[PDB]
Amino acid sequence: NQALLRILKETEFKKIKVLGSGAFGTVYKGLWIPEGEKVKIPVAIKELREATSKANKEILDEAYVMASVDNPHVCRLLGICLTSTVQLIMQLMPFGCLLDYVREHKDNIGSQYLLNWCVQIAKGMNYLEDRRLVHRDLAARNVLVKTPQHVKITDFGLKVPIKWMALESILHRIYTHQSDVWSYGVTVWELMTFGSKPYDGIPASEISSILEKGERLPQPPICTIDVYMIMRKCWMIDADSRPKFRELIIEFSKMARDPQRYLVIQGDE
Ligand SMILES: *CCC(=O)Nc1cc(-c2c[nH]c3ncnc(Nc4ccc(OCc5ccccn5)c(Cl)c4)c23)ccc1OCCO
Repeated sequence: NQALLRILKETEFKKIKVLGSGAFGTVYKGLWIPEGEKVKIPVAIKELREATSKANKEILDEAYVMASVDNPHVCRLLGICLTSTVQLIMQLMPFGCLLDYVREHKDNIGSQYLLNWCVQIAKGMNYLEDRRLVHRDLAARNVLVKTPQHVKITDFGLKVPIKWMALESILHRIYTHQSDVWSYGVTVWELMTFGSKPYDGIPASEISSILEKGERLPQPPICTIDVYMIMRKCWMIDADSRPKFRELIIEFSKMARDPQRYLVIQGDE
């Protein structure tokens, strides 16, 4: 369904400010100004670093998939511009990434917000699973905040993220929906610690020995045992014993209906 992806001319979008950068390239805030319309749409523009050598046709095939996602908790690719570089255009998410949001707001985040984010992320991942798409890089840095209670997963379809990876991904490069569930458990841990770094100060090459010994990320103080047990189930060595995203939607939706029962936040009780 080609109509879902706009092939953008260079005149149709303008990079105005920098949103962030790294080894991957640079993201800009700017405007999409479609020719023959009368509107200026706020967008993010991710310009990937120029590659020395896939051909346009293969890139467009993947971009068509990214433009085909239709779920309120998964970012959709709106347009692409292929030149010497690949530029990806999508709606601007004004509050930025969820990791930095929770760090910035760590004294002002309630239990219902936290649990709602867990529901929304599980819904987006369950959608990707229904589409037979494996994310491979779920993390709080790859959830974007459209408004404080509407978040969306980004950076699927595109430094190995060892500290978010299932053991079978580290050891055998196996990536499945169930290794995404492992990353989901780490992502929830990031939210419940208000953005702490997992395994802080531990070299990436030491993580597999931690997991092999049965050690895991610690129980966040605000988490009751019921919430931590979900997170621990996501880190089982047996991938098929981990929760499914459809079960995680159900369990976190139940907790979000009684948030004070399940998280004990600063000032509660
Ligand atoms: C947690 C740190 C961080 O990520 N900081 C950055 C935030 C943003 C950013 C801020 N507002 C945004 N709105 C919209 N998009 C982005 N970023 C963004 C991420 C991915 C992609 O393309 C990939 C993709 C598109 C569609 C579907 C699936 N994948 C785009 Cl186009 C835009 C926003 C930007 C950069 C940040 O820093 C990066 C380095 O830390």
